[PDB]
Amino acid sequence: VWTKCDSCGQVLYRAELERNLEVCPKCDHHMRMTARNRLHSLLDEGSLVELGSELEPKDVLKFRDSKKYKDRLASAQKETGEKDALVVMKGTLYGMPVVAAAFEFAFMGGSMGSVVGARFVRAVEQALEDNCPLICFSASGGARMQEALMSLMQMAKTSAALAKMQERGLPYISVLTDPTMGGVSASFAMLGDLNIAEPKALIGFAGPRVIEQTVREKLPPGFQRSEFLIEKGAIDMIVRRPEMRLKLASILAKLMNLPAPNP
Amino acid sequence: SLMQMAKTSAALAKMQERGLPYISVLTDPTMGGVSASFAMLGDLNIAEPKALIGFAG
Amino acid sequence: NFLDFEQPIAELEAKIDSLTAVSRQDEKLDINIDEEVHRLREKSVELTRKIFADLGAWQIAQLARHPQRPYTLDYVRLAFDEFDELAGDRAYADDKAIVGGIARLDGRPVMIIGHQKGRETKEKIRRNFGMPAPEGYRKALRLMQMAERFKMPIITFIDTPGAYPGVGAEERGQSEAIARNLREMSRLGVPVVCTVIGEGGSGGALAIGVGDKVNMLQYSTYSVISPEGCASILWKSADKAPLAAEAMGIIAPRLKELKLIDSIIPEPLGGAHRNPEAMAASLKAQLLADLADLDVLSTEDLKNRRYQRLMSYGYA
Amino acid sequence: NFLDFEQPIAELEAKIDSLTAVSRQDEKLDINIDEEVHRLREKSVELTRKIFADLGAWQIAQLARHPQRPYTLDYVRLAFDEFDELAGDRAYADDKAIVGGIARLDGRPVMIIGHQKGRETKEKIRRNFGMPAPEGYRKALRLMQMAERFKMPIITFIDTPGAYPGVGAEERGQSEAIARNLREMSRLGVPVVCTVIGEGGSGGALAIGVGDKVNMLQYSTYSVISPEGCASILWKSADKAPLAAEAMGIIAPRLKELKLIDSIIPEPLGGAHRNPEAMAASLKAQLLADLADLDVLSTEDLKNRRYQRLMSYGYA
Ligand SMILES: CC(=O)SCCNC(=O)CCNC(=O)[C@H](O)C(C)(C)COP(=O)(O)OP(=O)(O)OC[C@H]1O[C@@H](n2cnc3c(N)ncnc32)[C@H](O)[C@@H]1OP(=O)(O)O
Ligand SMILES: [Zn+2]
Repeated sequence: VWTKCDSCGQVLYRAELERNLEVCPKCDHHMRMTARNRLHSLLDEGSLVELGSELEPKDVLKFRDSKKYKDRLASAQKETGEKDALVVMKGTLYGMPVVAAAFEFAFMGGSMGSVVGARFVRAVEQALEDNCPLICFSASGGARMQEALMSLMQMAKTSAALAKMQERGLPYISVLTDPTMGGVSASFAMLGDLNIAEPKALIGFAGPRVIEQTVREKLPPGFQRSEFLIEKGAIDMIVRRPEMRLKLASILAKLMNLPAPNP
Repeated sequence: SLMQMAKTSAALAKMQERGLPYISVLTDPTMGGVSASFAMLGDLNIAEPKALIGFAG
Repeated sequence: NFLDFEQPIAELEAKIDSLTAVSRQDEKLDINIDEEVHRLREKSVELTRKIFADLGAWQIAQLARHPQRPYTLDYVRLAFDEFDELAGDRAYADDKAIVGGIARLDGRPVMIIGHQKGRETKEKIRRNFGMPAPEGYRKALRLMQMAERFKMPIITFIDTPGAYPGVGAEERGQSEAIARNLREMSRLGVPVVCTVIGEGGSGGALAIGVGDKVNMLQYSTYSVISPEGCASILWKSADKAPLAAEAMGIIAPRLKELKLIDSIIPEPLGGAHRNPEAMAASLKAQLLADLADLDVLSTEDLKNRRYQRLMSYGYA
Repeated sequence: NFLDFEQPIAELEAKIDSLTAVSRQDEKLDINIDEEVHRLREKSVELTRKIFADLGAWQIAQLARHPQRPYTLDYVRLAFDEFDELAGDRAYADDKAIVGGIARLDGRPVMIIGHQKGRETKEKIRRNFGMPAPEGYRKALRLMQMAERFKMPIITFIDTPGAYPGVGAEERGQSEAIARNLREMSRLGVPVVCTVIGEGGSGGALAIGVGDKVNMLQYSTYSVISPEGCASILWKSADKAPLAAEAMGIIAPRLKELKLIDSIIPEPLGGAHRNPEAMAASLKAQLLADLADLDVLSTEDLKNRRYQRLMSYGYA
């Protein structure tokens, strides 16, 4: 019950950190948060309804690099307790119906596979049939390499679903957590109406190592961080996690012309 | 004179939503409000060689 | 820092401040000091009233550049609530010269786009003295498209010398950015209300000023080019700016009779700098009236009216 | 410059050239030299037929990167006429890595967007080795929107290692450019025919490859990441690329059975580099066939079919 913040090397009491939403009360470092806990914190109490819980990894390519891909899937499912990275949970936000999605970065690095795209499309469909905003918390290392193009094409599918939502005129706020790189930053994470991002979140398309290899130089200080991106225009605003719920509620109320949420 | 930029741009929008092409040829010089109203607003922006094009002198 | 011709007003205000400090210092001479303060307060009101009775075009132009004046952020603070600022054009960078966001106007959510010159020298150099790079007009267009998507009215404040004439700003298509803003803004399916608080013109102000209703403060200028530039090109001198300002007709009442703007918002006595709260309240009332009589029109009828208004500009 | 495993073919071609020179030298022994040339040509044909009987995934990947191969400009020259090249995204710069334009396909006007690696080292460094900056994907989106405006079909060539992972390219929203291209391309009201000539992937290839009909040459690869990268991350080595290529399934027949691509265009013997004209003719025939059965569908039905096809990707 005594954890430590690696950024500052403190001895944060675990419950104190947990009730602050996994943010160090000393340096305000945003650490890992599980998808289910994040959705519970975001959405109201007692209104959560998970969606796309019937979808499971069904490896067909029979991939094997150094460990069996089925073994990797089973190990991740045992460690995280979730069938795949993305977790969708319909709910209500300050009395306003909403659909939210959250990545689980502990599941194979939060990579995007077929089930991730299928669950995202399920969330979009649920939002469309019952008109309500969509919120996504992207934490991914890219596209699932063990599924080859079956993961690459998930970019186009999610983008098309978002295009349908835009045609209908519904909001879609994309919260960019740490890290959000590869095929998730390039398909639907940076495709939202507002690209909110948490402080000091590593966001980009290609990882820093490949950029260093190609350029063979020193990257600019604070490269690909949220504070560096907002000056480059790729991020609409930066919002701290404890303030995320109220900020999102107010923004979605303003977009949807609903009365302001009660603080 | 300044309000003519908005007028020309609105007319070009009207003809664009119909689908009719509008090619803009830029000759020496194309500066000021013309460059910012309809000269740089055509579907094809064609410029003659060594033409002085911009917004400010 | 008041202007050259407002020195008497500054002296009276300075004397009032000195007397207030002296009154707070002592207690046995409060009555006489208070009487003098009341007498000097009446003097200041009458002096401001008589000076402003007849102001030339150059006087108004100097007022529009007063280095103490409510900017877009001040109006947002004093007339809007729950303002969330959106930054970034998604391509190159977010221009600090243009501040945009979504806020509530008496409960109704609105989109706010306007230039921000900055108060002190640090903010002035951070915001390029209110002169926006093309990545500012692209951000403005993005915000306007977002507002039009969510059936949201747009409110624009026009307070800027003009587009930045830099090498970097010119390489990134200043003209294309302005032209796209002008073309897209005539098709928005939501009402647009534009006011010209402060100084605007050069075409970098019209880039966010193609609206259903165009308003202008009493002491605000709106010209195709700064008086200094017009004098330099035509009069072959820079000191003949007042003649250029008089000839162009950059003052609000002059433009109103030309059917170029819809209404003029009266300012507090002594300009909007004396009582910014009153100026904000008057602007808010005018904005509410414009939205009230704009919502009756349908989207198609609103767009048709906007188009016809544009086609009526000029004598031909 | 043939590959490592095609050395016998290079030797045979050199021998053919030597025999031609010898024939040009003399006149009294032309018949026998010509007969020997024909015999060696038949030998080369049979050898090429037998070598290509069983090619592994790494062999196919090497073929797709042959430094002698028709690029987008070559296919345009050999299968399209009256090609006018449009350059510029209107914002930052025109990316040489993507070459776009409007041309005619058997009289019918089409829009052509595709990557251009470049022939020699000079063009390779001028075109960033076919790796496009975000201002290339923005140009592609602009051209696609233009084509959709004038009821024009779109043809896309996908031949690139991937998006450029540079500091400048990353600062200007590479991810945003790719995402906007993917989102807008699913709503186009005109048929889109995409082919994967050469090497494509990493998501910078899908940015112009969301089409109604997806085609791929026999010896072309299309993967989420280059085999080298997959090996480096998973196998913990760079020399184990062939195992990664085999496991991923980056070859055309492997992808076809997954319902990921629509058809495969057979290539001339010895790859598309031996006889580019035959490859261009086959590609043109395939494009015409794909357009013929796409024009029957209405715009709404075409868009519905495109949307349903996307939702069927993956096992979930
Ligand atoms: C081409 C693509 O879209 S996939 C290419 C890989 N991703 C990229 O190039 C973009 C970013 N590259 C990265 O290496 C990371 O995502 C970074 C830069 C954010 C670093 O984050 P890190 O804290 O180093 O996370 P890391 O990479 O270790 O991810 C954790 C786990 O997820 C795995 N993982 C992450 N992304 C992927 C992926 N796309 N496919 C398969 N496994 C993946 C890693 O192998 C790792 O597993 P392990 O710990 O059991 O060895
Ligand atoms: Zn800490």
